[PDB]
Amino acid sequence: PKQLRFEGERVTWIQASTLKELLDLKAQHPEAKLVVGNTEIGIEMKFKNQLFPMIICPAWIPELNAVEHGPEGISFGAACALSSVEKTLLEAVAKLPTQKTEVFRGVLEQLRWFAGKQVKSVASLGGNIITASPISDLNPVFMASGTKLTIVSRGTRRTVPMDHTFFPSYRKTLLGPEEILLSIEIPYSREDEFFSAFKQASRREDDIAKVTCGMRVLFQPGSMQVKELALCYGGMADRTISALKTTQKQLSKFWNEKLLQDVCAGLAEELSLSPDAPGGMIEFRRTLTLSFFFKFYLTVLKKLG
Amino acid sequence: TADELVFFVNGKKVVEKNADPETTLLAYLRRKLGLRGTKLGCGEGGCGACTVMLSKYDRLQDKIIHFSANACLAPICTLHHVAVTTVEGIGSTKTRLHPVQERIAKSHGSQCGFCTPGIVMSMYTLLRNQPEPTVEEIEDAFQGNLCRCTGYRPILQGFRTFAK
Amino acid sequence: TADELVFFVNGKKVVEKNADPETTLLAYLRRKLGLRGTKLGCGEGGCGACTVMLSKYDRLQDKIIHFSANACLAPICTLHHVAVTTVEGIGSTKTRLHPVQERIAKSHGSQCGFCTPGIVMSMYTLLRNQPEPTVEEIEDAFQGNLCRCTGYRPILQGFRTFAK
Amino acid sequence: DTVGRPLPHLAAAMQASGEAVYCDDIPRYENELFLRLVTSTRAHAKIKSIDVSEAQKVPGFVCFLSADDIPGSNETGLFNDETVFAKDTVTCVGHIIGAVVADTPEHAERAAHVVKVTYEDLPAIITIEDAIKNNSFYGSELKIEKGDLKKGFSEADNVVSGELYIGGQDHFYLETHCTIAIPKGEEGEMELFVSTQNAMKTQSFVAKMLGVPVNRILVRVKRMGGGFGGKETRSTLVSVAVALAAYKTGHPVRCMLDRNEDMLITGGRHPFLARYKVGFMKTGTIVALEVDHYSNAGNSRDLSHSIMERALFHMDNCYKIPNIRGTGRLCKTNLSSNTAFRGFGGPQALFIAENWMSEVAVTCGLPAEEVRWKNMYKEGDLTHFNQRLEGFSVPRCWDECLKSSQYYARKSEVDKFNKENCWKKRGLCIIPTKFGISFTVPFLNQAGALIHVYTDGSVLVSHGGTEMGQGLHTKMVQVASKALKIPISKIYISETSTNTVPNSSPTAASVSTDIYGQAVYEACQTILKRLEPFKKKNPDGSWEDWVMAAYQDRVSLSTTGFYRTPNLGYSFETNSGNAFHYFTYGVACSEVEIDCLTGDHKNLRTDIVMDVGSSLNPAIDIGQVEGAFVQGLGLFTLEELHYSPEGSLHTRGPSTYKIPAFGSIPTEFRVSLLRDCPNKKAIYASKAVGEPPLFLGASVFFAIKDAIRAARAQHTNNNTKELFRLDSPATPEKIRNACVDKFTTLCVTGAPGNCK
Amino acid sequence: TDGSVLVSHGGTEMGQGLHTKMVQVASKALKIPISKIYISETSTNTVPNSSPTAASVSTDIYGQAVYEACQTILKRLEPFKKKNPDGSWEDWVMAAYQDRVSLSTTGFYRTPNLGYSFETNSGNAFHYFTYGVACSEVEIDCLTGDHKNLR
Amino acid sequence: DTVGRPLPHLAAAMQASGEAVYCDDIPRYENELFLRLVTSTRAHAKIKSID
Ligand SMILES: Cc1cc2nc3c(=O)[nH]c(=O)nc-3n(C[C@H](O)[C@H](O)[C@H](O)COP(=O)(O)OP(=O)(O)OC[C@H]3O[C@@H](n4cnc5c(N)ncnc54)[C@H](O)[C@@H]3O)c2cc1C
Ligand SMILES: Nc1nc2c(c(=O)[nH]1)N[C@H]1C(S)=C(S)[C@@H](COP(=O)(O)O)O[C@H]1N2
Ligand code: HPA
Ligand code: MOS
Ligand code: MOS
Ligand code: FES
Ligand code: FES
Ligand code: FES
Ligand code: FES
Repeated sequence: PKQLRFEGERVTWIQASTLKELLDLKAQHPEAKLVVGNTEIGIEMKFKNQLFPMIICPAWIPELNAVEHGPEGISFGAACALSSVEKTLLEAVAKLPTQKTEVFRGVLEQLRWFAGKQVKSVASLGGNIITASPISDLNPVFMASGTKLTIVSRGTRRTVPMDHTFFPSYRKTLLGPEEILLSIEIPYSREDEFFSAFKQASRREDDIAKVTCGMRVLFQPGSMQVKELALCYGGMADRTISALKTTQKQLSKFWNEKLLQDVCAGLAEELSLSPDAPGGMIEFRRTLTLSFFFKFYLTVLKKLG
Repeated sequence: TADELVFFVNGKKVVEKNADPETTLLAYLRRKLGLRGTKLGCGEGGCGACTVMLSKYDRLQDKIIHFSANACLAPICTLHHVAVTTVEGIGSTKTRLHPVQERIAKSHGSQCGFCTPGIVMSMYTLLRNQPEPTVEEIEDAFQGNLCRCTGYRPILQGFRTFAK
Repeated sequence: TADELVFFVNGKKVVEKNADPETTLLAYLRRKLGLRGTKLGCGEGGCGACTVMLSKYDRLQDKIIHFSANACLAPICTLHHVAVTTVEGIGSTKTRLHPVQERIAKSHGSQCGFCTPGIVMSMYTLLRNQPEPTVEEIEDAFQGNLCRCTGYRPILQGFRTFAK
Repeated sequence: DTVGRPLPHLAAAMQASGEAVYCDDIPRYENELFLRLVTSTRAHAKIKSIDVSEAQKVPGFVCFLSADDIPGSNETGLFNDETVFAKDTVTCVGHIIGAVVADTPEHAERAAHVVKVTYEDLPAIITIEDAIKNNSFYGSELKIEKGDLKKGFSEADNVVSGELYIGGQDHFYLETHCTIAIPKGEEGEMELFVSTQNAMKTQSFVAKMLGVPVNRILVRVKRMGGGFGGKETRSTLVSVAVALAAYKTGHPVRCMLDRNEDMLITGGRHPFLARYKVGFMKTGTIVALEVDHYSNAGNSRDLSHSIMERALFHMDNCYKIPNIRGTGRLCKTNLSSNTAFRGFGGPQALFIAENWMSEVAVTCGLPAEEVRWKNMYKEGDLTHFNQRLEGFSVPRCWDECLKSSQYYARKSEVDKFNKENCWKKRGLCIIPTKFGISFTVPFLNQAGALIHVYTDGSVLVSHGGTEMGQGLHTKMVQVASKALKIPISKIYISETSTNTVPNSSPTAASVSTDIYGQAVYEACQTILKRLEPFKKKNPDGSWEDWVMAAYQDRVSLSTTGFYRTPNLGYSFETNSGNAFHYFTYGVACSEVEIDCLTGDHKNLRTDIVMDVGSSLNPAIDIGQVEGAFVQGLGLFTLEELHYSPEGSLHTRGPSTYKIPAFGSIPTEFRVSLLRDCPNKKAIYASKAVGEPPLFLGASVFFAIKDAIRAARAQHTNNNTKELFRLDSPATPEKIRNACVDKFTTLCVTGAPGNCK
Repeated sequence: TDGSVLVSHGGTEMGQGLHTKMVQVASKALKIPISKIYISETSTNTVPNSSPTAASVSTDIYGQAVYEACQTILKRLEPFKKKNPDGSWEDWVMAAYQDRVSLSTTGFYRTPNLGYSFETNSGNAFHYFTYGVACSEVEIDCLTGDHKNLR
Repeated sequence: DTVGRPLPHLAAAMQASGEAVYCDDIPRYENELFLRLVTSTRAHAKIKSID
């Protein structure tokens, strides 16, 4: 297995054989475009008429394809196909106790009516994350669960939990121009921790205005008192967002009707859309943000009781 | 100063000395190799008209693996040492149809026929991974394939014969 | 490091980077350039169906000279810096016919039509050297052109109109 | 004799093997070029400039074609109100301005993207409401009136008035528009291979643009990967452009549209707005109806007038209404011109009818089936356009569907489900349909065939009809085989071509089997008459023996056949004359479950009973019923086109436009063909099946509306007879918004609100 | 429907001017200019079971076939002619089309009374005979064997 | 009525301009192949082998 070079009329493609080659190439050409499944880049070139004169393909690199079971969760190389993620998670769910698989189960829910087998066999985990579509069904789950991202360049290596800061603006991530996403660790669920994910069953615009969410709550040991709460939404803005103002107010509150009211009041306010908001469906989307939390609220109650 | 790209199509070696990174597998199959059974229905991954089976020896797992993919989105530059199987790779009216092809035709699951190669390849890929699937696995095999003519009922009834 | 062959066909520059010495002008015109007015009738110089006009600057007598030749026997490698004129270079039904083309057509000098381009080129070449030829010069121009259909009489009669 | 047998579509095996050739599968000539359309990005604007400087730097660029390049005429379209290439003004976002020609389709694509157009915007009209407010219509009002509306409304116990909108639809044929044009270089001759339902108009329009006689132009159609009406006229947008490129370059040229181009440029089903008023008795019996229809026709006439005519013919559905007035207007707007789509105005008019009928039942507080049944026509009744209903089979279909679907039992189960569930609800509905069979334009009801018998006894059939997946060729072979009394293995149909059957009507209106079947039958009778003396001489001989005897006796073994539908010609000025040859009937019952919290729903079970006379081929016919129904399911519940305020289409591919998927169809999906109902009016007692079943997809819409009603009774008010407007399609947005509760109102936040 | 006419017949063009003759025949029979008529090619899917183009009779037999088909067209157009007597060919064709009258027809000819028998020496072998006379003069060179055709 | 008139052969002008298409003048498909017959050099013989 060696590095290969292909030269087109407009584009040069390098097939990287090792991680070291990849980080060197990325340092030599920071503007070089990574391609794994091409399920986003292909669309960008065809329909958004972007041109990337320099492309690197890291799909051959071990790491980036590795699946690792650790103390805190399951780690996937960033080039892992969504089908491989789905398979690994389905096995984990079948094998492990329900209370450790809340986050996995949420990932699997988002993968249920997602594309087709054709797309899922080539679309990478890392590509979905870095594409950073406002309507990504996975980013809200990763954000709400604090999934860990390992990010590397020639010299640098850092692990960050995914949070609100990771998506600064439209289609942008908190990566350096020379950085690549190496791996993603999806956490095991802890005791007194519950997770849900939901998505709108309609899409009408290319990458806006489709509601999708990740929702997590952690209780104080053996109670219904909130220790942590995270509600993250796609399709409500130009990026994946967290309802931080609203959830922060619920800390040390109890899981009851009053919390349901306060969260709903908070969400209606924090996530409010202008009449002219891109994508329209203004009433519908607001209603979904609330109805999804309601579903989560009742699910958490069934899981508590 | 470019490397040769080497892949296989229906068991036959293809050596592409001047691979353009921009070339899709669908374009290559139809306009360089002249294998027009694989169709363009959308060019954006939604319709499955361009569905092929890819196979490779996976060095991480050792295993030979087989999976379906959209030829409209696959760059040929990702396919070095990969084997492609198209609809003409599995059977024909001039040799013998594959049971997948026979079943869909005889169950009235082909009207205009434009989606049929794509559906055939999705079903074939499933059977190559799981020689005896469940009814459930069969319906789930086609989330990536669209048919405007049939209303789907006859395709599923035909393929249900492979289950259990 | 093989040299470029450069010639002109109907006023248009042809640059052949990979000229094969075995290639005839007739094969080049028909099968590379797609100019099918010039015909293969024998491939041995006897029928004139492949007649074209060649023009070159003659370093000796100074002038531009024009002469007829069998494209079936002309190696393209002999044609560096030579201008080729074919039947399509002198007129067409889409624009305007040359007098030579108009006269052979209206005089009933064309039956099956297969020898007609070669005969047109023979007459055209004669007029490019001698715009007012004699009856005697006219018949002489056609020693290398065969026609199986017309019995020749109407062709001579139509072209006699150019004489005196 | 295979007539009545479920023979597989003749090309099915070849289609499954990828051996069946569609237009773009035809091999390319060594010198073949590719064309890409350049299209407007503004709804309404003057074209100030077209800059091709950067396009010329694309490798393999050949030329840019505009209106100035046309040798004949730049005036085109069914009513000569369109341009081949826009000259001074553009009148919609995908309005064709020019085309790029290049050596590869990738190069054409690249070059077309880099063509710069400069515009000066003009005031645009996009919505039906916009057009109404601006008086922007094609032609005048169409109207059918019967009885006395004042009087009917006087006698009525109740009156309900309202407004309804039904969104359009994209054809989404899997094979997009495609043409190859081959210039011969002699005498203006051109041969074209085209994905079209209308070879005649393709031929005419090409000839007109080139300024050459129609006899110079040969159009050939082997098969289409779907048409659904979208290739009845709009295919000429591509055909004419490719022909011009072939003319200009002298090379073969081809173009196949990308999905996003096709959806933008070629038009769809007409959106309709209706304003209606119905008067009825406390019994549910209808006494008066007034409906004003408006269609969004887009930026040319095309088939919009005939579509509206068909809509007016179907505003009764299956119901006798003694006092009725329907009108229709065509809105002229800055949107791609809308066209034929399976059903042709019928589904829109039938949807409007079922909507007010649903409101009658709710207002009267009576079961929907009872109100529908009470108002149904009887055998021998006259429609609102004074045509007699002979062989009215809806009552039989209704009763068979009620029985086989176990409607009354399942109705009790739906009620039990709704009692026990708070945030999910079920709905169930049964709907009838009738669909008039014949072109609304009387002169199009004509068909030709040409049959040759070769000296080995093998038979080649050609007819005016085109194969688009409906199994027309299969049916014609079955007919020919029965007529001639020889096996189907002796008969072949190769393609449709303008040099074998001239002046063919478009393959449309669901009547191709009927009219081409009759034309083939007649040609077959001629052949049989010619062979009879030879059969008489040699009665124990074979077909082959008789054919060879005829040949050696210099008897011609080639004949034309022709059929013209009798007794047609409705007059809008007398409200008399037959509009249709006969009617196809059907009934569908559907059950759904809605998620009141998300607006998502599940199709649980559908039962369909269709009157298709004595089916020529039950397998093809059942396939047509199932396919049409699913397209109707798409129309009423899934498929939604969305435009920017500036009139630019947002939904241009499968990612943003959702047609029914494998997972969309009812879990239990049952289709029955009615038994023992031969049709005396068509070939071998059969009836048209292509278009009639599509409207039955509305059973799902009205089942959803039932479930919503139950949701509103749960969480919104206490008013059982409340009418709420539900427009089509019933997308999750519409369903969710209709389920008014503590979330939609924000009562869940502590605010006061309009729920219980 | 533009009034242009496409003629197909079983005969092939090899230089003998058969298509030209057929166009002249069709134009005369239809009473329309030759510019309205076209013959594109000979094909087995337009006219089946054709005899080879041979025996010098193609003009006679295809001419008769074309004539018969033209007569059928004229009969069909006749009512529309009578309705619009000061109209044009093109008007009459469009009226016929709109009245759902077929504008397509076959034509067929079979030479009568042919059937010679070698076992009876009777029955017509030929339809008729073509005749001619030629007078030629030559000059020969007795020393070389060359000759000149003088007249 | 041109019957009896010396109308030139309809294709004559296209034949003089080389626009008339004969069989080999038809453009080749991209994948078109070419055939050449292999023919006996003997008047009457048994074929022993073909190499
Ligand atoms: C038909 C279809 C349906 C889809 N449906 C959904 C859906 O329902 N929900 C949803 O959320 N998504 C959906 N997607 C999007 C899909 O999940 C993404 O397109 C896919 O995961 C991208 O991965 P890829 O390997 O193909 O990326 P590529 O197109 O190869 O690249 C994607 C981007 O990520 C960058 N990149 C890739 N790898 C790395 C790396 N490891 N480090 C740094 N940058 C990297 C690339 O430079 C590029 O910018 C759909 C796509 C298709 C075609
Ligand atoms: N598979 C398939 N079925 C189809 C269509 C199609 O394009 N593909 N078109 C529909 C339309 S719009 C019509 S009008 C009828 C036309 O065919 P028929 O007249 O032969 O029924 O087929 C219908 N069924
Ligand atoms: O009734 C019609 N008239 C014209 N075209 C049509 N296509 C479908 N139906 C019709
Ligand atoms: O009449 Mo079908 O082509 S809409
Ligand atoms: O009869 Mo002429 O073809 S020998
Ligand atoms: S062509 Fe539609 S998915 Fe590839
Ligand atoms: S058979 Fe026509 S799209 Fe499936
Ligand atoms: S082809 Fe006969 S002289 Fe050239
Ligand atoms: S016209 Fe036929 S060879 Fe001269």
